Amino acid sequence: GPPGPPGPRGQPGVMGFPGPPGPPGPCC
Amino acid sequence: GPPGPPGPRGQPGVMGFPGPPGPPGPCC
Amino acid sequence: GPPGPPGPRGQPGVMGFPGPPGPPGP
Repeated sequence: GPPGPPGPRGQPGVMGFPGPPGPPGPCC
Repeated sequence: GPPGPPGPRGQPGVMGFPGPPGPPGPCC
Repeated sequence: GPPGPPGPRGQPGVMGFPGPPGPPGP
């Protein structure tokens, strides 16, 4: 017989890294 | 004969994008 | 019959969190 249907979709990827730090604070 | 079994599960997705830059730092 | 083709790649992961606060001010 013919080949079977495509398999199930893969797991979602992992969450991305946090962004880099913000800029220096102001002179309050 | 009948169709074969479905294929293996797909690969995991790519890792998410990094987050954006953080907020300004606090006052001294 | 033979086994089917592999499934589609998973969805992309979610974006990461905003970064930490910056250095303290002067």
